[PDB]
Amino acid sequence: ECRLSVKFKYDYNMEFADAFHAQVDKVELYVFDKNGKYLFKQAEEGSALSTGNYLMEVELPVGQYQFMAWAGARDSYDITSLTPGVSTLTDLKLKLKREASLIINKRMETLWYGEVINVNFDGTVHQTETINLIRDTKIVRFGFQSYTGSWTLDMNDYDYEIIESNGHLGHDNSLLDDDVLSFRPYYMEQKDPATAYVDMNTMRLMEDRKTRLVLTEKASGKRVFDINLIDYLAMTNAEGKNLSTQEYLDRQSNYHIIFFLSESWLAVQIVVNGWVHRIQEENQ
Repeated sequence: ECRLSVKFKYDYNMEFADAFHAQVDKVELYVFDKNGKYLFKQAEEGSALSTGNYLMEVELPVGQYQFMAWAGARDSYDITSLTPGVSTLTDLKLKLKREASLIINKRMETLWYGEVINVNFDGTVHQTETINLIRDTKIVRFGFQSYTGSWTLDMNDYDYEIIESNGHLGHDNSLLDDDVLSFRPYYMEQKDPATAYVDMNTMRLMEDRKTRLVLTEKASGKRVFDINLIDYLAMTNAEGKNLSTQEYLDRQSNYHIIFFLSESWLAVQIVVNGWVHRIQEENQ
């Protein structure tokens, strides 16, 4: 007669505060048993989640379970379909959809990973479990300007890519083996050459990856800029906070980076969300 409820939170962000009700409009809870065998999933989405008091009511027999979730997953992603009593956690995988070209140029609906929890429900009390959500999709606005302003960098001369094989996530949120994808702008603006920017997005930024930002000249097809974005972000100060690289990468999901370049396409300095950082030539 007692009921088991699930609370979802999204406080693992740079505001260190829960933004679930404000940002997450779909949760899908996966339930596995004592043995790690899949039992079912349960999806809810829409206005219910926005109240500030959303709880998911989960009908479950007395017993021990593991829960995890994916939140926000809609048309951009294929999540494997599991068979009750047959499949286990390691069967659950999420893959960003791509065509043969391996180019992604759409803005994906924001994706959150719900960490795995052990749940022991004996039916004697009303109980609420909490799912903790980690943002996996990362939005970046890039600007490119002359450091001395002695030449005008024109942003429509080039193509822009973020290159990584981060499009296949396991049940533990780890990057599975996958093809390397080319993430390219979903929006570009050069109204004021000083205003000018491209908006891009990618999947998880990992401290142990070497995710690349690559610019290619339309005219020649020559690559003019090729940097390790993870490394450029690691060199920074996590926006003044006391964070490990991975924690900053997980917590922050909007990155507005201006590159101030030499005439020879060397980054002299970058500005990441307002923070100025000199790039040491040896680490360019």
